Amino acid sequence: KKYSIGLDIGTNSVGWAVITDEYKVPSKKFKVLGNTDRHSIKKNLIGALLFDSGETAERTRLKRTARRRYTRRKNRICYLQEIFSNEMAKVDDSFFHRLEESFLVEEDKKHERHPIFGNIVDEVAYHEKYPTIYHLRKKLVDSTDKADLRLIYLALAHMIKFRGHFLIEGDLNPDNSDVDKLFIQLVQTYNQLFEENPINASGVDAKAILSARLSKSRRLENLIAQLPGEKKNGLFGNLIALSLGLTPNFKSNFDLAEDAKLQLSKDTYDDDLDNLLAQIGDQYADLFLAAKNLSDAILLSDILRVNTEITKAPLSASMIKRYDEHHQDLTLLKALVRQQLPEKYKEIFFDQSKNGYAGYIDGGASQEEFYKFIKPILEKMDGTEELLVKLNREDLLRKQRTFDNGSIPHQIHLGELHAILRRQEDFYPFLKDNREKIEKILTFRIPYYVGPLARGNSRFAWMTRKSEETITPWNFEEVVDKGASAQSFIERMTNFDKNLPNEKVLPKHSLLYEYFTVYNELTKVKYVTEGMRKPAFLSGEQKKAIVDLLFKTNRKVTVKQLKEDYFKKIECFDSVEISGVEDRFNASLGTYHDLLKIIKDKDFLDNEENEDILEDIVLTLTLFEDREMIEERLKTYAHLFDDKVMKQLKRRRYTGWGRLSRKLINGIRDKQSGKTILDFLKSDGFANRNFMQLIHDDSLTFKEDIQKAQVSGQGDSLHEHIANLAGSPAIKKGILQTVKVVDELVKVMGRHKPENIVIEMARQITKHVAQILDSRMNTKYDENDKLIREVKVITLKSKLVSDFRKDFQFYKVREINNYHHAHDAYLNAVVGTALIKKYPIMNFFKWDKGRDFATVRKVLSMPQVNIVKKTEVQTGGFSKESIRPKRNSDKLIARKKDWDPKKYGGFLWPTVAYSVLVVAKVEKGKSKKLKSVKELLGITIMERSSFEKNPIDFLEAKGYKEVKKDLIIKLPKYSLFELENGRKRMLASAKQLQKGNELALPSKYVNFLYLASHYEKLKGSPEDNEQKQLFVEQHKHYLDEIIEQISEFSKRVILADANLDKVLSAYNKHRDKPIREQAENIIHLFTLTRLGAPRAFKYFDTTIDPKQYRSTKEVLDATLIHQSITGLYETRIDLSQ
DNA sequence: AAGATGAGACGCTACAGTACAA
RNA sequence: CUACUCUGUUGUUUUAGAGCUAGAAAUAGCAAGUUAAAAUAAGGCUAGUCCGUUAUCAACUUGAAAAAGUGGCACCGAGUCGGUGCU
DNA sequence: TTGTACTGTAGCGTCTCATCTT
Repeated sequence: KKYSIGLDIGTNSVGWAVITDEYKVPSKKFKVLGNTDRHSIKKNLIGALLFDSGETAERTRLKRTARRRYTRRKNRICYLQEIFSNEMAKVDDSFFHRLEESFLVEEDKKHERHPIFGNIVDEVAYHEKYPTIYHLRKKLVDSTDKADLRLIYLALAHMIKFRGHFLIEGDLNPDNSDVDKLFIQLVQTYNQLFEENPINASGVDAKAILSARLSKSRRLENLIAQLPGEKKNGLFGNLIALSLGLTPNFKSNFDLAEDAKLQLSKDTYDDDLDNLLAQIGDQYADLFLAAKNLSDAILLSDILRVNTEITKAPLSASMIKRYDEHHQDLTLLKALVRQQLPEKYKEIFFDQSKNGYAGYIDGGASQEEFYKFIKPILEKMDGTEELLVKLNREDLLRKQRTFDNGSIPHQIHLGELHAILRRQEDFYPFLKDNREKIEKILTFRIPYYVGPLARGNSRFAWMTRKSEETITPWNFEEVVDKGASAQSFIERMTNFDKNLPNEKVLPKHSLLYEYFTVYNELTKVKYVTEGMRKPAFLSGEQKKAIVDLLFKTNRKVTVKQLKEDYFKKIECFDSVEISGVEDRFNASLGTYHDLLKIIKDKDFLDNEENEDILEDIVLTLTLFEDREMIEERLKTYAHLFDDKVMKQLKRRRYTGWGRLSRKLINGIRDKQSGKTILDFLKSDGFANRNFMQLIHDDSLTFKEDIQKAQVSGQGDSLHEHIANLAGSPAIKKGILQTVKVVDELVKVMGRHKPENIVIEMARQITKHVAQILDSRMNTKYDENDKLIREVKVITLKSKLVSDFRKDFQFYKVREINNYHHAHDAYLNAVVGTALIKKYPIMNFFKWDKGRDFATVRKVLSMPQVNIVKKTEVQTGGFSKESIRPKRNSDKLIARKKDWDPKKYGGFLWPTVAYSVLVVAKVEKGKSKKLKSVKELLGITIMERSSFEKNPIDFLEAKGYKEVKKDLIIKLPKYSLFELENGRKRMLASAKQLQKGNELALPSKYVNFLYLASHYEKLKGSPEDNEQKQLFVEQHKHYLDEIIEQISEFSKRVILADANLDKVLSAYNKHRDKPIREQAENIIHLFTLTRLGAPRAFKYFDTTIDPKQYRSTKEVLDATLIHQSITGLYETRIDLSQ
């Protein structure tokens, strides 16, 4: 007999169903492996796999880069100690040794407890002389006297370890670091983008306004007041507030559907900016970048407040002044609270839990929380005018290591490091010998294009070596082949075109790409001028003319400029209405105007044989963000132009990639027409042809050749094909599990294949699913070259299946039980066969109209549907990530080997990888005798490697003895057990279970509950609504029988009898409620019965506190069930042994 | 009438903590 | 529409920064507080300025591993699958 | 000594909704 398969693909589930030609589902007798007596069972061939959503690589990449950063910083410290080592050993033998073991408690610290000097007296003198590191730093910059080599090392190591940012490249100069120059660049960019309505911001004194020691909103209002034409809630006002560090809302400027709630200080700023630019386009990206640069300058001015130039170290002197302010205001607050409000003195300065100063220094209170707490207190006192104004300025009692330090460039630390290396240069000869070496330790940065410095073992690295020497910051210029590593970087980072997988995607700012966008916008353009009767798209001569006069002249072409500067100017048209476009084009020749601004030679850009050159420079500036490699790749065009245009062109950067490849836009050519895509866009293209049209064209040769290219190369083996596919990894998990359930269903059906497999995806991706099945499913060949397609593969829309449900009263209810995925799988199987047998269009359902509707109603009414919860070994972090203080608890996990956690504190809440059933012996508590024992042991992700190497030694280290090795069973999460009377429990961890059963509530109750749920919103005809509503009111005895279904089901498999007493009482108190209201409270009620974790739910008077099943002992003698991915094949292990 | 801030509660759900029971 | 490369700032934990006056302590009065080190998944061997939280994983048999195999069909019922005939 | 019911605690941070200011 022949059979067909239907599927329901989801982000958390795969529905699957087997159908006969007669539209019945088969039910078959299955063999059981394992030691139980129940050798054979009956199952229906319909069910659904359930699993957790697939996680992204994002978190893993963050932790990976953090690990790399930590390793590299520790290596920098190692390099500095290696330089200092010999002379340090001449000065102090155990200095670095005392430094590395500073963490350990004194009882197992081998050296003296005092890190720097080793004696208490010199430590007291040091801490009194320099209460902060910045006092030492300013001394070491501004003193010519000889200093101790230890303090030299502390200053240099503090600079190198915390070295500041590299966003400014080259030397620190006012063109890229002062507030006035980047304010001028911001307003020049703003006037360049908004050519109409510019701002005459050149009259403003930006340094006096933005660098003023004034409250930040009041500073914003000061800058707005100097600019009469624009306001605070204008766009420019919002970028100024954003650059100051407020949280403006660009929704007011771009009329977006959602808040553009940007703020630079938040860690997730960048993502919010990409979501904003995904809406408003990429024209504005560099504008927000300029605002970010201005913010870096502003906040740097708020740190480096010592502009008096008497010192050589501005940062050190600024932090010393900040400490002095903190000390003075600390004394003044102590005095003022002591004399005016004595009742709160101990609350502020001693109670470190309660958000005061003691909470702000000794506790966990942030600066924002401290200002939240202390500001109302300051308003209640005398003399606090000086202090509250500093709080308004955010300048009161400031710490030195704060969030604002992220704007400090590495050139500032480099300058202070250079000052100390110069001041003590003659006193210590090895600083004179190793000045450039230490400076290179600070200044060296691994480029983007080099990647990790692996020796071939890493998955992520690509660089190529000129020598097998170990890489250091000093030999990097000669060990890594920078050219070859750069070439490998280009090879790896180039995305392939989804439409043409052999070809690389063009850069986003490619000139060819910009022409494609402009001509695509303009073939869609159509217009009526006053001299003609009916609209037409612009001709190719017209298209060329508008591009030449307008798009090659202005960065933002708009319909007004069309009408005045082309149609009246050239075509002599009195008036034109251009129906086919927006008021202003989003597409632009932006990069052309950029390069025209840089190199100032329009004829060089119009000269067509230069096109390879400009595409190469645009590709270079898009790929690389390191100035040296940009110089290297631009060497080949130093002869085309030279001096200022080169020096300025080297500074330009671009971001992102286009949608399409060169071979697609202006490569492939129609055999009939002799035109490319770009030719059809640029010419008339018959009457009209958009890019999308050109692609989805039946006449054009493109549609067949692009498919013939798309099936090639991308048709890899299964897993690597899934990795290449487009989508978030949850749907990738779904598709791969889909392929596996198809493989096991064709495994189970006598190795006979189906004839139809039907897909629904809850999109382009579904065609690749069909291709995956097409290439997996057919491998035979006949004599000639043609392929054979022996199974039909069909795609169904969800909307039509939903209409099938609602028309014939096959109403889905998604939350009574998990059978629905299998039920839509059966439904699109039915329609997928029906469609292809009717038409080798839904109206012929309104096929045997008597028998087949009864058959599908019977199939939906069936209570045995194969739910399979995918058992998964858990992966992720070892525990919750916070580090907790010392305690007398055995539960804490140590952070290193030697660090006994009761001394040092550690992590908590570890995550179990899988549980293991162990049969062994254990010492009886009141004796030493070995009692035989059987139990579940939890294996956390940390211990997984040690157990999975050698189980026996791990179990004996856990304390077990005489372990029966063959009896140990790997039990992942959601391992399934069957308890008494058909009760089922799933293993969530070694200490907790979850309920497994589902209430297969009969279809009459499902239809009743659906119609009662939507009782006022059925949306049918009034006859249809009346007929539906009269069903509920004549079966209203159901809202007792539904309660006495859940009562019986709970009394059988949900042992929470105290809760059942509560709700049945709560039901009886509230039986009087209206029909829909009680019906949705029963919809809420099935949470007690539902598969998964026990979870709270709401009823009329009370929320029912769920009974957690917090003990796993009752499964240790049950029938453990191993289930195949379809759940059809099983292995049942009776643990009563 | 629109944006900022402030925080009740939605509670994911498994695993400390404690008292408690044989 | 995934994926990847670089870097910075915080936060957390333990120690160092001698607390001082009373009192047998318990506990009160007074002062003091801004920083530094080290760690930031335990760790691993290929000893790399690398890797370690993504994807993948029912069981059994054979294999170090990638991986191959392992489970009769109708009929009739449907409280999570059961019953009957053939084999 | 030894297996139980109850809080609240994380990685929190939205889902929710109310008032003050412009």
